[PDB]
Amino acid sequence: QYSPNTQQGRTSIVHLFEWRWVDIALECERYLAPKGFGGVQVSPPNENVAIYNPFRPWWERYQPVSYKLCTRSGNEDEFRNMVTRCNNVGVRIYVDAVINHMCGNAVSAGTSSTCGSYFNPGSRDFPAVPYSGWDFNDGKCKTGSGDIENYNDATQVRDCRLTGLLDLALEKDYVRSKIAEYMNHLIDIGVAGFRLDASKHMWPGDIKAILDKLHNLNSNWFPAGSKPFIYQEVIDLGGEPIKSSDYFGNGRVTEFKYGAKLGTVIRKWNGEKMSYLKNWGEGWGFVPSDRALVFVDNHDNQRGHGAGGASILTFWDARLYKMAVGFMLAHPYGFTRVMSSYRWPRQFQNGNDVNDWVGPPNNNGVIKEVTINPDTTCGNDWVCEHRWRQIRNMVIFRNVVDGQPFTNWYDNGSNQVAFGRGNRGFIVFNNDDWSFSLTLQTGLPAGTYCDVISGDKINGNCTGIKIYVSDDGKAHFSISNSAEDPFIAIHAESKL
Ligand SMILES: C[C@H]1O[C@H](O[C@H]2[C@H](O)[C@@H](O)[C@@H](OC[C@H]3O[C@@H](O)[C@H](O)[C@@H](O)[C@@H]3O)O[C@@H]2CO)[C@H](O)[C@@H](O)[C@@H]1N[C@H]1C=C(CO)[C@@H](O)[C@H](O)[C@H]1O
Ligand SMILES: *[C@@H]1O[C@H](CO)[C@@H](O)[C@H](O)[C@H]1NC(C)=O
Ligand SMILES: [Ca+2]
Ligand SMILES: [Cl-]
Repeated sequence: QYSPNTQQGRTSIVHLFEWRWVDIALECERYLAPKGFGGVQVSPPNENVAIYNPFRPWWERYQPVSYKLCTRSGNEDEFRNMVTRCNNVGVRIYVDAVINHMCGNAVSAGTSSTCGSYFNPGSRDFPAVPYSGWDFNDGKCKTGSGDIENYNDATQVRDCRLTGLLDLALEKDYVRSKIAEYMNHLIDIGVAGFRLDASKHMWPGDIKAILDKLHNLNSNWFPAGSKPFIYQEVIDLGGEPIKSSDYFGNGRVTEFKYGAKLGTVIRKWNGEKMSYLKNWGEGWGFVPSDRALVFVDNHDNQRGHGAGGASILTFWDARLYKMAVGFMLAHPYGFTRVMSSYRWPRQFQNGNDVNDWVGPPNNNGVIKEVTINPDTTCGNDWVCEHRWRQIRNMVIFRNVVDGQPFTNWYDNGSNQVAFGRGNRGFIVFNNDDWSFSLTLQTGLPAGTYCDVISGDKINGNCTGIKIYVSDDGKAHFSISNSAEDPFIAIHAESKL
């Protein structure tokens, strides 16, 4: 459960948040595969509640109605088409599995679902699965409201409703079997793994029982005995009785402390400085690297919805965001996930975004297609951070330096640091309010290297900054605190 199952040499997955299956299929072939991306995390592919008030919010997708592969992203045929085309190009698909609950208990009964399925929350009836009152934890939860009221009580966190969402009785073999039936349908289709949504709200033992019911990956694309990659979303910033280490026996876990701390350091909040990143990793109290799924921001905290708070960096903070993603992709700790979002009209009031519910770009509720501009950026309000030169080139950087050790660290005791990955790559950062001009040991073989942040290596020439490494591995770096991107990265494959 701990191996990504990506093609050898591809080290990152990208979250194409709210994308349509047809657009992802095209993206696998025209961009992801050629640029070395390992895989894609897709939004929940199962039928969800169609919410009109507010108008089709992104979060309606986390309120399951059935396990039919029928959503605003497409139907089952389009989904299977996407998985097949992506796999044939070496790009894996990871499914966001919402298995802890069904929709909100206060949702009106009827057929306001993305596939017309009938459901009645009030009487606990979901005939399309089917589930009945016997399949929920209503009689097991002990809070007066029936919802989770206190995260200091590890029991109610698991047996009660997360903000009203009907909680499935995951201890019952019947329920475990319906969930496995759903996941095995996907595995046999060709998915390589899953993001287990709201894992903190499920007992580690119940999750394991479900995982034991899973098939090995489809033998038409994966070697015999391959097990699906599992990463569990468990928000553990300390201070709570539930620890992410309790879930190590099932697979990897999301390390939310990662983005939170990187954000405060790069923003230079309360005395924090980049020189402190010298021992970044377990040294900061993070989970073991081989159990970590890291990221700068996720679909939740980029809109102030999960954990991370005000320190989280997003595409809105473009300049600092590229630097944070750059550091993440160059550093050896964990398995990296790149975020890819859409723009929404943020409207802050008393420090809060009242439009944090806004769903993906659409026309009368129909999600807009991802259009590609002549300069390779996206239109129709899709941000496509994974297509930004600075981010795309660092995804390649991680591939090139994969396996290389963290070495040749340098820092000015403030916010100017640098380090290399074996003799395959080197990166320099300047986050101080003054210029950086120094000769450093890179550990790289002599030659002329193209800086992959400012430009590209276009066969024989660099479109941006060029770095010259001498015979002893030394090279001069000059970065003004006024540079568009205050950092430089060079690697074995950007050499001339
Ligand atoms: C939306 C997510 O809500 C829940 O997350 C909790 C988190 O578990 C809890 O610890 C706390 O963390 C914030 C932070 O606040 C500080 O004041 C404390 O000092 C820290 O110790 C504390 O960690 O609050 C958040 C927000 O309620 C769920 O646990 C998490 O699973 C939810 N995210 C996923 C689930 C659903 C439901 O299907 C989706 O809506 C969402 O898109 C998923 O990512
Ligand atoms: C680099 O570009 C110049 C023109 O700007 C050209 O003269 C030269 O041949 C190019 N180098 C290679 C290796 O193609
Ligand atoms: Ca639960
Ligand atoms: Cl996540």
